[PDB]
Amino acid sequence: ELVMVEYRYGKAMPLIFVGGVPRSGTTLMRAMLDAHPEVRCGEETRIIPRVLAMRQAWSKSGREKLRLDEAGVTDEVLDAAMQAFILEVIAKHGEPARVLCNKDPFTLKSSVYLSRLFPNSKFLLMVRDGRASVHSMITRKVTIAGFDLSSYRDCLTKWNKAIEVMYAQCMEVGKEKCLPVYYEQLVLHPRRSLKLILDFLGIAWSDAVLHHEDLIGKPGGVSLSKIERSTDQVIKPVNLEALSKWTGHIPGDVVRDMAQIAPMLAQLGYDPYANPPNYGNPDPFVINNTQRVLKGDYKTPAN
Amino acid sequence: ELVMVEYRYGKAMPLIFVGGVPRSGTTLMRAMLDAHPEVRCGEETRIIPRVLAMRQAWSKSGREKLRLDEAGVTDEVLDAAMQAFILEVIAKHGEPARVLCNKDPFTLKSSVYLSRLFPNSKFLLMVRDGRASVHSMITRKVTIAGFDLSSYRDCLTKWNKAIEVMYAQCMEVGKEKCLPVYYEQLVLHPRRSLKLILDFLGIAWSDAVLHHEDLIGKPGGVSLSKIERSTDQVIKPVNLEALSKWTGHIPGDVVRDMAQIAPMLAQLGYDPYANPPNYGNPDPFVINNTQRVLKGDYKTPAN
Ligand SMILES: Nc1ncnc2c1ncn2[C@@H]1O[C@H](COP(=O)(O)O)[C@@H](OP(=O)(O)O)[C@H]1O
Ligand SMILES: Nc1ncnc2c1ncn2[C@@H]1O[C@H](COP(=O)(O)O)[C@@H](OP(=O)(O)O)[C@H]1O
Ligand SMILES: [Mn+2]
Ligand SMILES: [Mn+2]
Ligand SMILES: [Mn+2]
Ligand SMILES: [Mn+2]
Ligand SMILES: [Mn+2]
Ligand SMILES: [Mn+2]
Repeated sequence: ELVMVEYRYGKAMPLIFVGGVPRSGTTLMRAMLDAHPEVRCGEETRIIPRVLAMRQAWSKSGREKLRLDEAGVTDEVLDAAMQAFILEVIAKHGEPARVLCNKDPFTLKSSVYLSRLFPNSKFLLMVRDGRASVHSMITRKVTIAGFDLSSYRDCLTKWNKAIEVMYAQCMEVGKEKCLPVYYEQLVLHPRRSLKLILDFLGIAWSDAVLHHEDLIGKPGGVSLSKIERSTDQVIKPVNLEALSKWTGHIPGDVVRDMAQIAPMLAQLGYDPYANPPNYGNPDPFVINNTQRVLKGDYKTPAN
Repeated sequence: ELVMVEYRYGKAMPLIFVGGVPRSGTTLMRAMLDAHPEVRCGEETRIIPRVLAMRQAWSKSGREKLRLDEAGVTDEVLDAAMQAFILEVIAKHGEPARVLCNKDPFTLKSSVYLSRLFPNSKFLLMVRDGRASVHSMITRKVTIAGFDLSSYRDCLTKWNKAIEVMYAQCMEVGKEKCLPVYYEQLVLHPRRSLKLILDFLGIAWSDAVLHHEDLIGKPGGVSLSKIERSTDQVIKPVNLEALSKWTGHIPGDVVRDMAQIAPMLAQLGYDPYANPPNYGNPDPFVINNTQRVLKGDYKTPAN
């Protein structure tokens, strides 16, 4: 059980994995967890999904898997090495905390596997209206492998397949180990959302999760990468600006076919025929954050 | 310090890394070490060089290294994760032993890095006449990334660059941590060679290293992959059949330019103008092995 200064980490520890399709509020979610005094998530590691994908490709190739098994590099060996690699990155790339956490969006395509490597780990799958996520990719020019930012239809098709896989993984892991978290409900009702989430995680309530913007860059708080694309959004308090700014910007033929391009919308409970849906009524807390954000209380940082 | 059954392993343990350009006697070398009662090398892991190459490419890209540093995934973090990953594979893919060892040929392109990750590790760089190694690749159709098996000139050019890099790494690591082992001298004088090698390693002499063919497939002995391309050679005792069977098979224009294609030949002490060199006089031990091999005492295994 390797140490950090005095916190011990190991494959049996309670870990939190946060993920989902990029542009779904995954940075906001992990920032609110980072605010909790018992948790550290930190920035996207980038390398954890890369080594997962490679290791999965080794076993999917019949030829490579035979060579590896003949060499004694069995699944048992691959699994022990993946555990060791992932724990070191999670443990070392940020401050120590009692509960460690990782947010790399596409790790949730592998939640079944991760839940076997880490038997007391839990998963938060961020779910956001595919139309809002795709509009974010395209307008912010966020580069994602496989997503052609010149085509709403292609991005929505890829969004649909991505969340289809991650949602199935979530369902296979089961209600005790993976919780779908709806972005729109997180923004409309942050206190109610975090209360359910922390209860699902087995972690005591702390108000700090509702104050993540007080804790940017502070010891025990929210560490941000200046390069990550959500940084200038997450430094503000929870607000409504991004709930449905996609309405009106989707080509008419894609609106027409929305239910066929993205059947996962209705699977997940979204109204694929509304432009936009009424997602709910915001807490006064969030209404007040929103008007302050829109009127200019929060300045763009110089960096 | 993770355990195995009772042997403890960790980043400070004495490890042996064996490598060199493929087709240079690296399997024979590691088989003779596997014969020693204190050492286990085992089969090529395949994945250790793959993850090294990826991790090196992360830091060589200015853009990726900035993103990683901004995420807290520094060299210190990358290095701890590489140590953890590599130790698990080395430790788990074969039987436990007091001294662990790994043979993946191209790991010796990274011996400086490996010697920093593993401060009591040592390196055996196998050196074989580039003409014999390239002739082996081509005639046995051994697939190596970058080596065009239709061109002796291209393979010799790639051989030359490969051994140039590994030899420089060996020299930078220094005489106390890396030993060039000449294939031809290993075959001509196996006892004298292994006595020097084991002294360089700080390991007591054991006759077992001269009996590796008695120990194929046995507990505490030499484990082989049925798929690896040297398996049907290494099951025989040390012999002379492969010393210079390349003579006469190299195109005349390549013989003409040998010193310019492969200046590393003369750097390493080989005669690039002789077809072939007289590499030395064999021990009677090896002369007797050779005639038994050539007359058919050792049958091709049914598998
Ligand atoms: N404080 C905050 N309140 C509400 N949404 C926020 C937020 N900080 C970030 N988000 C939203 O999180 C989305 C990014 O999710 P991710 O981190 O998974 O890429 C961005 O949506 P938009 O690009 O549409 O504005 C951003 O607006
Ligand atoms: N018992 C043995 N005696 C001598 N050479 C041996 C040997 N077992 C294997 N080798 C040689 O080791 C070379 C392979 O090196 P590597 O394991 O690094 O790919 C092969 O050369 P050839 O293909 O020319 O016959 C093989 O002959
Ligand atoms: Mn915290
Ligand atoms: Mn506050
Ligand atoms: Mn940072
Ligand atoms: Mn042994
Ligand atoms: Mn014997
Ligand atoms: Mn085997």
